[PDB]
Amino acid sequence: IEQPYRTGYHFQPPSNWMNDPNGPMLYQGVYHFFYQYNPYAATFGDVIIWGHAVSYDLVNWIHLDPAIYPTQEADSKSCWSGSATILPGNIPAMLYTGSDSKSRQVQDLAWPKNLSDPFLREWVKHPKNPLITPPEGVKDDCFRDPSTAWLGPDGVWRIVVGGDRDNNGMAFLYQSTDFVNWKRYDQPLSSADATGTWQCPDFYPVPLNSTNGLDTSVYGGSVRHVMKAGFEGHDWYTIGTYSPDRENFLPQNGLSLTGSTLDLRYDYGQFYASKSFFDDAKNRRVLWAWVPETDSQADDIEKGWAGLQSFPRALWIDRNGKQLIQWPVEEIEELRQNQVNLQNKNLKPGSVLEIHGIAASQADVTISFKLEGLKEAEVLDTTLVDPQALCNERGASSRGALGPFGLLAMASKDLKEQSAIFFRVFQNQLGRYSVLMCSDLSRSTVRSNIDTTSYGAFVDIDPRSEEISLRNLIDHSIIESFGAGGKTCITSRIYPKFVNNEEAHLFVFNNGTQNVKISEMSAWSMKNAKFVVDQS
Ligand SMILES: *[C@@H]1O[C@H](CO)[C@@H](O[C@@H]2O[C@H](CO)[C@@H](O[C@@H]3O[C@H](CO)[C@@H](O)[C@H](O[C@@H]4O[C@H](CO)[C@@H](O)[C@H](O)[C@@H]4O)[C@@H]3O)[C@H](O)[C@H]2NC(C)=O)[C@H](O)[C@H]1NC(C)=O
Ligand SMILES: OC[C@H]1O[C@@](CO)(OC[C@@]2(O[C@H]3O[C@H](CO)[C@@H](O)[C@H](O)[C@H]3O)O[C@H](CO)[C@@H](O)[C@@H]2O)[C@@H](O)[C@@H]1O
Ligand SMILES: *[C@@H]1O[C@H](CO)[C@@H](O[C@H]2O[C@H](CO)[C@@H](O)[C@H](O)[C@H]2NC(C)=O)[C@H](O)[C@H]1NC(C)=O
Repeated sequence: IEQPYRTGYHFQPPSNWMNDPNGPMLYQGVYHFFYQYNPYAATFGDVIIWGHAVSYDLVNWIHLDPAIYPTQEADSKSCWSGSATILPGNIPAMLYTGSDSKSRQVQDLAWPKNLSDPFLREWVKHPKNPLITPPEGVKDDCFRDPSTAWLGPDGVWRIVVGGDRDNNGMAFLYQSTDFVNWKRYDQPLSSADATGTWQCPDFYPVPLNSTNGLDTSVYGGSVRHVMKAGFEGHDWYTIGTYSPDRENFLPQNGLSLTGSTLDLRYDYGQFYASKSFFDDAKNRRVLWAWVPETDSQADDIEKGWAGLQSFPRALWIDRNGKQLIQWPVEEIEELRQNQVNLQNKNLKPGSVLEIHGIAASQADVTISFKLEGLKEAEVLDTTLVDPQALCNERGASSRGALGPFGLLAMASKDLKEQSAIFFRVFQNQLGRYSVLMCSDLSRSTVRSNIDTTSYGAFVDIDPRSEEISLRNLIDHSIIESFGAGGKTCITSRIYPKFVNNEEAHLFVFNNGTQNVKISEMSAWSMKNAKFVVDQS
């Protein structure tokens, strides 16, 4: 079993290092994907260029040669993350952070040189680069990742650039009318104290009471804005109201981002540098995210590659407008082969049921539980509790009233190694229920020097009138868990040892003391994605 950790349907370069997804966009019918890439190793390098790939369905990709790589003094040292904006006149403009001769972080411009090439292979840079340089009180290593631009109703472009002032992270706002001459706006679009540099900021609108996407330049009352930023190792976000005129963003929760258990995240596991883009062809917003390796660097060099991209997911605001919902883009269903189905099956306490006839290491699993005896739910007020802490304290082996009940993905025939994605149900002294979702990567592998931290998050649903549901995209070294239709997502990287010889298995289990009935569960074996390489 050669290369037992490569994904079968997730995006990743033929080899080497890949990180931050770059300038995602849908242009002239072709889905363009770009990514931070090191052409020389399975490790970050001094020379990072923009990898390129195209697709007609976000599932099968054609690898192309790099698009943006050092060719100016404005980016002589490296080409880092950025975003693609399609200006009126239908011309994709790429704004990105370059590392110039004097190792400063500057904002550069670039656009397709051959606009009649469906794959937009060759890219040309503006002579005036860098179009923006670190403002007054900003360090030269704390100003990067320009976002996709949005055109104000006053016909003026706007973009946010990550950074910070006195370690206080922020989204610096800039304006322009020609997309070349940018003027910095006195205050940032959003801030947070002592969070360190803000990375890959993303700012976009979301239609209320709708599951569709909106182009970046939509404003209204039936629209809310999302200020996303990456800091302290995760991607945080906050839904609020944006006034392009007054030029201020007011978070709904009335709270500035913290990076505390009070703020929201897209995913709660391995998920970084996330960036969305609008798919006008299907009127939806697609979210791309880098999923870092969790094994050793030695391991990376060994297997010859590092970095994966979460499967593209659709994004929209929840019906209650308090949080965002994500779901794998529908095209993924095209990879489904045969199906195994379970219905009205009861998981008695201490059980472990094996799903048969599935490509256990490359599958799409959906399960929905019907709870029995909520009354017996353990009493725990989760007001200030940290779910990741809790999932790490109580793994799959920690039996409870209701829970742990869920799945055992990428597991050994003998369960020596297993990744448990499960739920727990609690109740406070007031009889109110809380649902916890876990990814117990603790026993995921017996190998050493592998990060086996477990991830966790509470799921916002009333188990007293909703079946707790879970969907897992299992693809060798990555498992993406979607709890309750997209309200709680957890991406995990697992490197079990058995994969090197024996095959993987899939189990449903209940290690609680209460019964849980599988109202229904459906699993499909996922066929490989097509990745043709057109380079040289
Ligand atoms: C869209 O993008 C570009 C236009 O803006 C264009 O890219 C160029 O394509 C040409 C042809 O493929 C490249 O020319 C090369 O020239 C070297 C010179 O040594 C050769 O390796 C080879 O040309 C050969 O050499 C002789 C003279 O050309 C001749 O004896 C041979 O028969 C042969 O022509 C290459 O073709 C050029 O470097 C490219 N520049 C870049 C990097 O942009 C795209 O083709 C164009 N594609 C479309 C229409 O979408
Ligand atoms: O690839 C560039 C892209 O990645 C981001 C994070 O999403 O950070 C870039 C950054 O850190 C990287 O490089 C260091 C080694 O210099 C490595 O340890 C780290 O894990 C990497 O993420 O690179 C510059 C320095 O060159 C730092 O300011 C930054 O932390 C993102 O900001 C950027 O667009
Ligand atoms: C279900 O819960 C039991 C209770 O502990 C688990 O039992 C295991 O506990 C340890 C694993 O963390 C090991 O000592 C053994 O695997 C086993 N030992 C005990 C206490 O009986 C059990 O593994 C759990 N089921 C699974 C595999 O998730």
